[PDB]
Amino acid sequence: VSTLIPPKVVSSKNIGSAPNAKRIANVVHFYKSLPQGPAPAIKANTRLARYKAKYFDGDNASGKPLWHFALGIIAFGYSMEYYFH
Amino acid sequence: NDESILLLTFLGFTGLVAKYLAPAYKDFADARMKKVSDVLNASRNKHVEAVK
Repeated sequence: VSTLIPPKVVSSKNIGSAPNAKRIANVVHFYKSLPQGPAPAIKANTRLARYKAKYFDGDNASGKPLWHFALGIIAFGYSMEYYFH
Repeated sequence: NDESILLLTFLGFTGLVAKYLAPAYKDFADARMKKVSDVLNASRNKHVEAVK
């Protein structure tokens, strides 16, 4: 009876579609995300900070700390098993 | 004495504990962070083309 007009009705149509739900999701997931590894806090300073940078960081993550623990028992020979039970 | 020899022997054993002849858990871990890192490349990009 006349010229129908569904070419321009997306101003209220862009709310119910599924991609819009993902659209409003990931845009919030993007703006505050740190750009290039910023704010990594690589300078750890808490009590034994030196340990935090050699083995406690996790780059090595090997049996050295338990080796250090074992050597501590060895150095305590005349303190726990000798001169005492 | 005898006690000192035993500690030296286990240090050699601990030295052998160091090798494990290219330990599997080293490579078992090596397979992990690459697997962990790679999926984050795919997963984050998966929604990157969602807006694209």
